[PDB]
Amino acid sequence: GNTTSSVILTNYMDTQYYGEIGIGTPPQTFKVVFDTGSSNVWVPSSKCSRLYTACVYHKLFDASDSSSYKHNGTELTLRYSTGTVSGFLSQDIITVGGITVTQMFGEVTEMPALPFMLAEFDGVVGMGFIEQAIGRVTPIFDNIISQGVLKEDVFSFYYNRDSSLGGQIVLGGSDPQHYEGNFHYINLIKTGVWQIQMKGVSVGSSTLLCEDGCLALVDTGASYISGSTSSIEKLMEALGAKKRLFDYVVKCNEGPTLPDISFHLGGKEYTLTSADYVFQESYSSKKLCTLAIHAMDIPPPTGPTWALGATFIRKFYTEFDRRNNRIGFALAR
Ligand SMILES: O=C(C1=C(c2ccc(CCCOc3c(F)ccc(F)c3Cl)cc2)C[C@H]2CNC[C@@H]1N2)N(Cc1cccc(Cl)c1Cl)C1CC1
Ligand SMILES: *[C@@H]1O[C@H](CO)[C@@H](O)[C@H](O)[C@H]1NC(C)=O
Repeated sequence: GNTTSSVILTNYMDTQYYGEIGIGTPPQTFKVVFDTGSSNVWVPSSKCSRLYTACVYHKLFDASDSSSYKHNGTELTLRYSTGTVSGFLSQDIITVGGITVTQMFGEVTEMPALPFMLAEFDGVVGMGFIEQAIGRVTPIFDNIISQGVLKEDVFSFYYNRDSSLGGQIVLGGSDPQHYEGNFHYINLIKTGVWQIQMKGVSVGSSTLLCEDGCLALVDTGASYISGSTSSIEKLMEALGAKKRLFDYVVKCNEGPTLPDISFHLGGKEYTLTSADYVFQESYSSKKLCTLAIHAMDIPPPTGPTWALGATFIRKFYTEFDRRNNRIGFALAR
């Protein structure tokens, strides 16, 4: 086809990048994260109890207000770290940029207060494959591909630093105004997951990690770069960082002196300087500065794996190519 559709993202604090979609007739709008690490569309249901903090603070989809809704009712569940997210399947018309698609999505009726009540967005549009869809529900980008409207069966992410355009997703191509040079591509290890081979992770110009190869999930829905607890332990030792309960930290004054961390993907070292991975909220020796790298043990079959989230994407404009089952990175502007 002939279309590319872009959707403007708002950057909240360098951790949440979301844009709007519309569901139903007339459209009920929702701020959503576009998440290559997941495969389902989810918004909160109007059937969600107001005793869920995550529901009270978010917009709720109301099927009783949409003329185009088609009931399903199939229960679906995501076993999230802090508790179950669950709800039920519904079908409605969803608009993303200029694209309109009839889509099955989960209406969430219960989920943990944490981290969901902290989300500035209402929902999540999974950009991953049917292979990983809960209930094997056809994902949105599959439905869009089927419509034959896109210039190319790709979508791209631009995540800005904070903070001004917060970010941009492009459906059907990329946006040259937001990268420089050309893409370099890496083949997916397999179709079904936006996961590539990584050959190594270096601190400074020496390769401390992943020396015998490892996996890299490219996960637009993740705020941070993540590695297994054991990998991150070693990285943070190499960096001199201290473990807090939920993050790692350095004295703010040594932030700018932290080494380059390099990820070796395809034929390129993708290098983050300390400016890329330290939340430099002060330069004081009296304060602790958080690192935009965290431990996360992603269970099989996806994990164990590294995850390259917003931290990585802010630096490298990313194209996810369904036609060619590959991910392309270019230096973000
Ligand atoms: O933690 C996730 C992740 C995933 C995730 C995807 C869907 C869900 C269920 C739907 C939740 O819908 C939300 C919501 F995300 C936030 C508020 C809501 F009201 C609703 Cl209904 C939960 C987790 C999947 C997986 C790969 N990408 C990443 C991460 N791990 N997410 C939640 C999240 C990420 C970062 C900050 C915050 Cl505050 C949140 Cl809640 C989803 C935004 C991407
Ligand atoms: C809901 O849609 C799914 C297709 O993914 C189908 O399996 C199911 O039968 C439908 N549910 C009902 C009860 O209508």
